[PDB]
Amino acid sequence: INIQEDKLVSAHDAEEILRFFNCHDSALQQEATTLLTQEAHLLDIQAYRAWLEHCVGSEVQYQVISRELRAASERRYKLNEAMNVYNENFQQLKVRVEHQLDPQNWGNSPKLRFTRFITNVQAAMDVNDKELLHIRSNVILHRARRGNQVDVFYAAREDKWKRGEGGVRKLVQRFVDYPERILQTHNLMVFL
Amino acid sequence: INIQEDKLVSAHDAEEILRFFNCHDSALQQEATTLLTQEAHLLDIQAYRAWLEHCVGSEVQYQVISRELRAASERRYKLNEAMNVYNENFQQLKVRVEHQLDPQNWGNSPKLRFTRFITNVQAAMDVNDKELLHIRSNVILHRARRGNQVDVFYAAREDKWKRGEGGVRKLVQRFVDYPERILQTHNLMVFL
Amino acid sequence: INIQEDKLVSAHDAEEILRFFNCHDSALQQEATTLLTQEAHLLDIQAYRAWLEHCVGSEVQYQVISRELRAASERRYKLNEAMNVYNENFQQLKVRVEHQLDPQNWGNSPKLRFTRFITNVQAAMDVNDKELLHIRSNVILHRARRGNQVDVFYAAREDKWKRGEGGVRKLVQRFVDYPERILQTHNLMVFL
Amino acid sequence: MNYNNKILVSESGLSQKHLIHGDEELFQHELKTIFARNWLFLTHDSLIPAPGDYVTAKMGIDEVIVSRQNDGSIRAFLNVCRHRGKTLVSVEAGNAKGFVCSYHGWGFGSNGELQSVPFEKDLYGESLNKKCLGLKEVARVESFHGFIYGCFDQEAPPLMDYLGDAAWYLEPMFKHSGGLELVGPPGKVVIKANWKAPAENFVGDAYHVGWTHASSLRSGESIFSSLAGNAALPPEGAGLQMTSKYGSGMGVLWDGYSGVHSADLVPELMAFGGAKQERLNKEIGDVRARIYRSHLNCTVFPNNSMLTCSGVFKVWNPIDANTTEVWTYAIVEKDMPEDLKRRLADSVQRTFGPAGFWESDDNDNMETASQNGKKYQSRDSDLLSNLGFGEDVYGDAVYPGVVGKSAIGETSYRGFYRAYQAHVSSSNWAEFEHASSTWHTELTKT
Amino acid sequence: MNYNNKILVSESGLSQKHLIHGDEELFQHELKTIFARNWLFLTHDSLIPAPGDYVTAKMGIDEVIVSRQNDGSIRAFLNVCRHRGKTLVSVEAGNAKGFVCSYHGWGFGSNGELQSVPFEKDLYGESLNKKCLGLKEVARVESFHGFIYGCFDQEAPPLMDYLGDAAWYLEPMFKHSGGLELVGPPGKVVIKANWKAPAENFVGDAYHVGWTHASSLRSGESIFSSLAGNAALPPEGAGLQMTSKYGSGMGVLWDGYSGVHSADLVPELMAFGGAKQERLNKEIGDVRARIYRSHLNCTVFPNNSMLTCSGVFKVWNPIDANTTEVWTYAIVEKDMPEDLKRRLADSVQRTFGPAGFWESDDNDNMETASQNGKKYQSRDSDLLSNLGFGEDVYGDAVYPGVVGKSAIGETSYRGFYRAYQAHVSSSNWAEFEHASSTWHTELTKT
Amino acid sequence: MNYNNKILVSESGLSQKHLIHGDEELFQHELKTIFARNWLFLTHDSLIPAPGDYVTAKMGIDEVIVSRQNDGSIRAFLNVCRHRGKTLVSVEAGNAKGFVCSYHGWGFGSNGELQSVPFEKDLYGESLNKKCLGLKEVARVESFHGFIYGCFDQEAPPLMDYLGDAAWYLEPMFKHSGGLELVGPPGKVVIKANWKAPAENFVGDAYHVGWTHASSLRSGESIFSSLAGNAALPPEGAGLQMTSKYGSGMGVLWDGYSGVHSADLVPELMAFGGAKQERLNKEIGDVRARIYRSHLNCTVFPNNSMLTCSGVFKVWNPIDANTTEVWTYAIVEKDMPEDLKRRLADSVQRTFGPAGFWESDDNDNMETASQNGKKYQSRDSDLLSNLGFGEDVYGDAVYPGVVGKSAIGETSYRGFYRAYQAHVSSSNWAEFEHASSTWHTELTKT
Ligand SMILES: CCOc1ccccc1
Ligand SMILES: CCOc1ccccc1
Ligand SMILES: CCOc1ccccc1
Ligand code: FES
Ligand code: FES
Ligand code: FES
Ligand SMILES: [Fe+3]
Ligand SMILES: [Fe+3]
Ligand SMILES: [Fe+3]
Repeated sequence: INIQEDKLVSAHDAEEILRFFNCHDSALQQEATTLLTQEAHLLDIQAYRAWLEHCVGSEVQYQVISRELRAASERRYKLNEAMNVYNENFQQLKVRVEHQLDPQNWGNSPKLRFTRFITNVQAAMDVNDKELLHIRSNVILHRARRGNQVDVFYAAREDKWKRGEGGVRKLVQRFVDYPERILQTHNLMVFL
Repeated sequence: INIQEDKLVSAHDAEEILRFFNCHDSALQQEATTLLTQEAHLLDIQAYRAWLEHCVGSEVQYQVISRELRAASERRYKLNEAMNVYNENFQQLKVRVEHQLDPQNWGNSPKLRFTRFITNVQAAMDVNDKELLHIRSNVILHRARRGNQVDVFYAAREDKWKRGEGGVRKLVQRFVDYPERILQTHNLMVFL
Repeated sequence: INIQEDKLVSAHDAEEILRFFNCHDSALQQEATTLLTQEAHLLDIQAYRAWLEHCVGSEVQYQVISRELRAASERRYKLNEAMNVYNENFQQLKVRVEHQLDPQNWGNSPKLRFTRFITNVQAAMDVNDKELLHIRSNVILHRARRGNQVDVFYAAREDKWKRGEGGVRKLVQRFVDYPERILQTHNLMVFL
Repeated sequence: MNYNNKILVSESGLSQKHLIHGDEELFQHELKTIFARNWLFLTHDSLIPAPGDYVTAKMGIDEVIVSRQNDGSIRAFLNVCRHRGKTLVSVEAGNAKGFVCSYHGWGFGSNGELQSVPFEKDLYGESLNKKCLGLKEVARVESFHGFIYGCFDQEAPPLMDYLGDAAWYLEPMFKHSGGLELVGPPGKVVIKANWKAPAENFVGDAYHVGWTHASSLRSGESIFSSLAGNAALPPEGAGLQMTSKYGSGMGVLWDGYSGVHSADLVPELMAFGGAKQERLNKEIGDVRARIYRSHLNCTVFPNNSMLTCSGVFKVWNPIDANTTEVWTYAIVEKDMPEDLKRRLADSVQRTFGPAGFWESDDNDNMETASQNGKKYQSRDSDLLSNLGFGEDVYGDAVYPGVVGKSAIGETSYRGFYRAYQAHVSSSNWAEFEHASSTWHTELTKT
Repeated sequence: MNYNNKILVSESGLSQKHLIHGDEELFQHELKTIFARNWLFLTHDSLIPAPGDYVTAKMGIDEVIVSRQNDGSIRAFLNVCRHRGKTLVSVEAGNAKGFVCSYHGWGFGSNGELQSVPFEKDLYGESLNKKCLGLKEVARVESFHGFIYGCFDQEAPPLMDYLGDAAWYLEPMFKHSGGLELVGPPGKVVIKANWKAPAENFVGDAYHVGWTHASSLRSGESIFSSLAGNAALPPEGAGLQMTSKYGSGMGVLWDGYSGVHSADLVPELMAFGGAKQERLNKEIGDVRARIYRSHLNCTVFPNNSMLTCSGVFKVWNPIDANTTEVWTYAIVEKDMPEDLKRRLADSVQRTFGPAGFWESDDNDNMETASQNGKKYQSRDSDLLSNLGFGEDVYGDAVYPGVVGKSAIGETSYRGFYRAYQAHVSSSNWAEFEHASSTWHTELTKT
Repeated sequence: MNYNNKILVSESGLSQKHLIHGDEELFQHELKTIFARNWLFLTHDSLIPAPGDYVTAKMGIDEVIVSRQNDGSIRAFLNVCRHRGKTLVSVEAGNAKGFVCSYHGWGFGSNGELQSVPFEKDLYGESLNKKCLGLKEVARVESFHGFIYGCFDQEAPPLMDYLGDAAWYLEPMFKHSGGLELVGPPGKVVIKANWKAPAENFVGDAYHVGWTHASSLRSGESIFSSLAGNAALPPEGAGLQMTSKYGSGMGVLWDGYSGVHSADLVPELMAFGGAKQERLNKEIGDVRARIYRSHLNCTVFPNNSMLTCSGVFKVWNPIDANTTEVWTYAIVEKDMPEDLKRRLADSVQRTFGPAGFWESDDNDNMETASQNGKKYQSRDSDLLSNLGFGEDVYGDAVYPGVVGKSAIGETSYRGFYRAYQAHVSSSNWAEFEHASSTWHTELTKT
C-alpha cells in the first residue's frame, strides 16, 4: 500500500496491514482464534475476575478512543484528535471489575446478558520481540437488559499478547478506535 | 472459576467453561466448524427436510428458553424460572418443518430470506460418553421479508452432537437461553 | 436435496450445496479464510486501489442483485426477475474506486468508518476447471459516518477465485442476491 | 376529533372506522376511557402465593407492582417512586417485604407505605409527611377464581358484575373444575399491531381459523384439523357465540377439550376432560358440564384473551396505535397430574407462544390490518362485522347473554365494539351506563 | 397552521419556508391536497402487458393493486380487504385472475369485484351484498404513451391536460421515438429526506451538477464531464428550462443523448440517437427532433421524476416529512437492440440506482436540507429560488410554457412551488383553478 | 396546554408535574422559551485559539458554527446554507477562512458573509444581494473566563448578570486559579432521558450520591468514598447549596479538591490545590480561596453542568422529551503540569465519560424518571423537591444567593425550577423579569 496513491488510507492502517501480509503462520492464527474465543466466553458469562487472572497481563494498556470528526483535507488544526473512552492499566481494569461485581451496583439487577461474536482473526509475531504476538480481530457485542434494552457494539481490535505467568498468553495491549462518533448504546460500559 | 469470588457467574456457566479449557483438540474444533457451517447453509436456503435428515438426531431435544427477570439477590421466590420458547423432540421439529413447507402457509409468500453467521466455535468430547461431542457456538440470524421487515436474532448455543445413521454426526441436544426477555422481532419463528 | 420434496429450496441453491458437501479440503477452507480476511481488511481501511491490485481479477464480474417479490406459487408472470445493484467489470469497479478517492467526493469528509465481519467460509475447487476456486461466505458490514449515521448490511456471497499475476488468487466472480428488498441503509454504496 | 359525537362504531356494532386501529390521538384517548376505566388482568394467585411475593404487570401503558400482603390480600401500586419518579422495581417477580429506590434510597413497604427515608432525622427533621407519600395505589383489585384483575377507577362495577353474562360460561372451567393455575413466566413479544386486532380476533373470530391457520391445522393434527384450508365447515350445532353488556364475549366450540394441541396430547386430554365432565354432570347439570370441556375463545374486555382447554392465556398490552406487547401464559387445571401440566404448558407455548406456529399465522393479518388504519384512503373506511346480524337472541332459557346459536359469526365483535364505543364517548362509568341501557336490544335488531 | 392563509411559498415562487421539508402536520395535509388530488405514477404497459398481470404501487402512503383487465384496460384498487382491512396482496408483481385474502378467505376479482366468500350460503345466506363490497377503486387511471398514472380525485384534469406545456417536450422521446419501455423491477431505497427535496432537484436543478457531482463527473467520463468541480460553465444556448400550470417542469440540455452514461456507452448512444434524429427531422421538424435527443431532467408533479436519454425514472414515495422511499426504473427506447437495452438498464442502476454513484452524491444534500426544516431557528427561514427571475417568458413562438432560455436557473422551482402552494391552500380542483388563473403572469413578473 | 396558566411548578419550586420530563408539546415549547431565550454553552477559547479555528455546537436542537475571527473575537452562525438550506459544515472542528456548501457551491466567510457564488456574473448578473444573504448569526456571544456561551435572544441579560449569584462561587476556580482550559474532543453519547433529568441532578443532588454511586464510591477509592451505600452522612458544615435568579445553582462540598478521582490521583491533586489555596488566601481571602479547592456541582441554566475539581464538564443537548445527547469534556487548570492535565482528562472520562463508571450509575435513574413522565397515571403526579425548604436564606454576609447551609438538600432544585416555570409562562425577557421580581422571597418562604 502506497498511501500517496491510496488517498483514503492512514499511515497507521497501512503499517498494520504490512504486519500480516508477510509471514503467514496458520498455526498461529489458530492459537489466536482459541485465545480470543476463550476470552470472549469468560467475558460473556461475566467471569470478570477470571478474565483478569487468565487473559490480562500486569503491564496491560486497554484503550478505546473516540476520534473527533475533521475535514479530510484538514492540515492546520492540530489540537487533541481523540479522547480516551478507556485508557486503563491493570489496576484501573480491576476497579472496573470490582464495580461490576459490587452487590450495590443496582444496574446489574436483573443480570445483564452478553453475547460476543469474534471474527476476522489475524496473527503475527513481532519482528523484534520474538515473544510479542500481534492479534487483530473484529467484535460484534450484543448487550441485553431489562426486558427491551438492546445495544449492539461493533469494533476492530488491535491487540498485543505476551506469555506471562505459567506460560499463559495474556493481553498486554488492546487498541480500539471506536467507529461511531456519537454512541447510540446509552454508554460504552462493555469490555470490547 | 470460583463462583463465590466471581459473583456474577452462574454454576451452569462455570461448568461449561471447564469443559473447553481442558483438552483442546484443534482438529475437533475444525470438524465442529464444518458441521455448524453446513447446518447453517441448509437452514439458510430453507432446506428444512434436508436439515432434519442430515443434521438432527432421532433423540433430539431442541430447546430455547426465556428466563424471567429476577433480582440478583433473590433467594426466596422459587417458582418456574423459565418458559420454553422451543422444547422439541424430533416429531415436534417435523411438525414445524411441515408447517414451513405447507403451500397454504401464507406468511411464506413471498419467500423469506435467511442469513446466518456462526462464530466462536468450541468443541470437546464428553469425558464419559466418548461418542458425545459438545459444541458451543454463537449465532447472528438475519431474517428479511416483505420489503422492509428485518429481524436480527443473537444467541449462544450449547449443543451435543453424536454419530448416527451412516456415521453422520447429528444434533442430539441444543440449548439456548435467549438473551432478550421481550422479543422485538415479531416472533421467534426461526431455527437458532 | 430433492427440491420436489424440500419445496422451499431453489434449484440454484440446491446446486451450490452439492458443491461443498462433497470433497472437503480443510487446507482449502483455511486458505479461503485467509484470502477473505485480507480482502476485508483492505476494504475496511479503504485501501480501494490495493484491493483492486491484490484481490480483483481483470476478468471479474462483481454482481449484487435485488429480486422482485413474487408469489411462491407464481408460474405465469415471466418478466425480468431482478435488477442489478452492481454488475461490474474491472473498469467499472475502477470507476467506483476513483469516485471514492476523488478529493471532491464531499460525502467522504469526514472520513467514513467500515468494519466487516466475515463468517461461514466454505471452499471447493471446481470439478472441470482445476484452477477455479469456489468460495462461499457471509458478511456483516457496518458503516458509520457523520456522528450518528449507522448502516448495517447482511449478505451471503458466492465467489469464484482464480490464480492471476504472480500466482496470487484473485476474485473473478462475486454474486450476491441481496436479502432485503427495500434498503434501509440510505444506499448500497459499499463493496460487499 | 370530538369523541362525544364521532361515530367510530356504527349502530348495533355493525362496522367500525378503520382509523380506530391506527389513530394515535384515539390511542391516547383510550388510555383514559378504556384502560384507566376498565378491569385489566394482573396476575394469578399461583404466581404470588406467599406473603411478600410480587410481580410487575402493565395496566395500559402504566406499570404496577402487585404484592401479596401479610393478611393474604393483594394490593397493587404504580411502579414509580414518590420522590423524583424513578421506576422502583426493575425485575418481573420476586419476594420482598419492601422496595428501595436506587436513586435516593427511599424505602416503601409491600403495602405501599413510605417506611424509610435515608437520614430522615438529619435531613427532613419531622417535616416529611411519609403518611401522604405512599405509592400511588390501584383503587380496585379483585379476584375471579384466582385470576387477579385491577382497575384504576373506583367507580367501576365489581369484577363479577363486569364479566356479566360471560361469567356463566367461564365458571365450569374456572370454578367447577376445582380451579385453574397460571403457569409462568409468560412469553413476551412485541407485534406491530393495535391491541384491538388480537382482542377482536380472540373474542369472536372462528371464521378465520380454517383459512388463516390452514398450515397449522394440517401440520399439527389437532382435533379442529378438519377445517384446514376451508376443506370443511363445522356442522350445525357445533357451537355458539356470546357477548355481554361490558364487552366481554366468546365463542364456544362444543366438546373441543384438546383444542389446538397436537395429536400427542389428544387422547390423554380427551380422556381427562371426559372423566371430569362425567363427575360434573351431577353437580352443575349436563349443559354446564359440557361447557366445561368445550373450547372457549374469549376476550375479557378490553385486552385479556384466552382459549380454554387449549390453555392459552393472553394479555395484549398497548404501547401505541400500531404496537402491542403480547404476554402469553398457560392455564392448567390444578388437579391434572404434574407431568401433564408440564406438557400442556410447553404445548401452549409451542402453538401460541413467542415461537407459536399457530400464533405466527396471525401476525400479518393483525399487523397489516392495524397499519392500514393509518393509510389516508382507509382511515374513513368501514371494517365490517355484520355476519349473523339479525339472528342473535337475548334472554335464552339455556344460554345467557346476546347469543348467536352458530359456531361461526360476528356476534362477539358487535358486543365488543358496542361497549368500546360507549366507553370512548363517555366521561365516566355513569355515562357508560346511560349509553348502555338498551345494549342487548341494540345488538339483536332485525 | 391555517393553510388557507399561511404563505408557505412567496409570490412568483421566489422562496419557500424551510418548514415545508420538515413539518409533519403539513405532510399530513399534503396527503389530502397533493397526493389524493394529483396524478401519480403507477406502472408501465411493459410491466403488465397481458390480462391478469398486476403490480403493487404506492399512491402517497396508500398502496394499490394495478391490474390488466381482460378487455385490455387497466384498473387500480386499494390493496385493502373490504372485510376487516387486511393487506390483500403481499407481492410486488404477478399474474392472477383474482386475489384471495389470507385472513378469512374473501376472493376478489382482477376487476375488484367481491366474487367469493367462503361458505357464503351457510353463513351469510342471501344477506351479503357483494355488489357493494368491491375493492375501493382508484377513480382515474390514464396512460401517457404506455406510462400509467392514477388519481384518487374524479375531478382532476385529464392526464394530458395536467401535463400542460411539459407534454410538448416529452412527446419526441415518449411518442415519436416509436415508444419507450420501462425496465423493471425497480431498485427501492429509503432516504431520510422529504419527497420535495429530490422532486425539486430533478425538476429544475442544473446548478448543482458541476459541484455536487464533481467526483462522478470526473470519474465516470460521461458527456457532461466538463462541468466537474465547476471547472466550466455550459455555453450560452446550451439549454433551457420550462415549467407549466399544474407544476410539471424540466431542464433541457441540448444534444446530451448519452447523458450520465460512462464513456463505455457514449459512442453507441450518440450514434443511435443521431440516426433516429435524422429520421425525425422529416416528421416533427428539426427543433422537436433535436429535443428527442436532448437530455431532459423532468418532474411530473408531484413526485415522479426522470432523466430522458440517461434513462433514469424515479418515484419519490412519501413516508413522512423526513422519509422517502425511492423507486428507480430504467427507461429504454423499444427499437433499441436488446443488448443495448440491457446495458443501458444496468448503467441507469450503476449511476442512479440503490448503489448509484451519482445518486449517492445527492444524499447528504437532500437529507440535511430536509432535516434542517425541523430545526427551530430554520423553520421560518426562506429557501431561495430566485435565479433567473425576471427573465422568463411565456407564449414563445418555438418553446411553450414558462421558459427560461438558459441552461441553468430556477425557473422550474418557481413553477413547481407555485402549483404546490395553490394546491395546499385549496380544498378542491375548482379552487386550484381559481388560484391559478394568472399562473404564467405571476411567474414572469419583472 | 396553556403555558400562561398551567402550574407545572408549584409555588417556591416545591414540586413539578412529572409530565415535564415526557411531554413532547412542552419540549417544543421549551425550544422557544428555554433554548431560544437563554445562554447556552458553545466552546472554550482553548478549542478555537487561532484565527480561522472553528467548531460545531448545538444550541437546543439547532446546530451552529463557532468561529474565531481575524480580530480575535468569536462569532457563531446557524450551520445552514442561505440558498436551499443544506447543512454547511459536516465536521466537528477545524481551521478555515470560509465554508463552501456542497450542494451548489456557495461560499461563506468565517465572518458569515456570503463571499462567493459560482458563476455569479453569468447567472445572477448584479441581481443577487449577497449582503443580505449572510449566515443567520447568533445574536449574542460572550465569554466567562474563556468559556464561550451563545444566546439567540438579543434581549437577554449579559452573561455575567445571567450567572447572578453563582458567578461568585465559580470565580475562584474560573478566574483566580489563573484560568481553566477545556480538554477536547468531548465524549458524545445519547441517553433516553429528558435534558432536565441530568441538569437537575448536577445542579443540586448531593442526596443521591451515597446510594446511586455506592458501587463507584466503594470501588474507586475517591475522597467522597465514606458515603458508599449511605454508610455515613457528611458532617455538619460539610458544605452548602445555592441558587440564583436566572436558575443557575450548585452544591459546594468543602475541601473536596480531588473529587471523584481514584486514589491514584488523590495525593497529587490534594497537594496541588492546597498549594494554590495557600497563595490565594492573600489575594481573595480565606473563604474564597477555600471555595477554589472545594468541589462544586453546578448547572449553568438551562443545560450546561460541571463538577469543578473533578473537572467534569457537561452539555445536555436536547433531542426530544426522552432523548438527550450528552457531551463530556474535561476542565483543567492551565498552570497544572502537562502530565497531570493528561491524567486528569483521562480520569474525567474514566469516571463520567462514555464509559464513565460513575456516570453509568445514573443511567437508569434519569432514563426511567424521564420515561415515566409519559405514563398516563404519572403525568399529573408531583415530583418532590421540598428537602430543606424553610431553612434557606438570602443576602448572607458571606455566601451570596439563596443558600441552604447544609451539604445535602433541594435548594438548587427549587431555584432551577422557579426560573424554568417563569420562562415557560413568559413570552419574552421582560415578562420573565416581571415574573421574577420576588424570586428570592418565594424561595425562602416559611
Ligand atoms: C380465535 C382465536 O383462535 C382460535 C379460535 C377458535 C379455536 C381455535 C383457535
Ligand atoms: C437534475 C438531476 O440530475 C441531473 C440534472 C441534469 C443533468 C444530469 C443530471
Ligand atoms: C451531583 C452529580 O454528581 C456529584 C455530585 C456531588 C459530588 C460528586 C458527584
Ligand atoms: S427518586 Fe426514588 S428516592 Fe428519589
Ligand atoms: S380481512 Fe380479508 S377476508 Fe377478512
Ligand atoms: S443549498 Fe447551499 S449552495 Fe445551494
Ligand atoms: Fe388465529
Ligand atoms: Fe444530483
Ligand atoms: Fe450521579
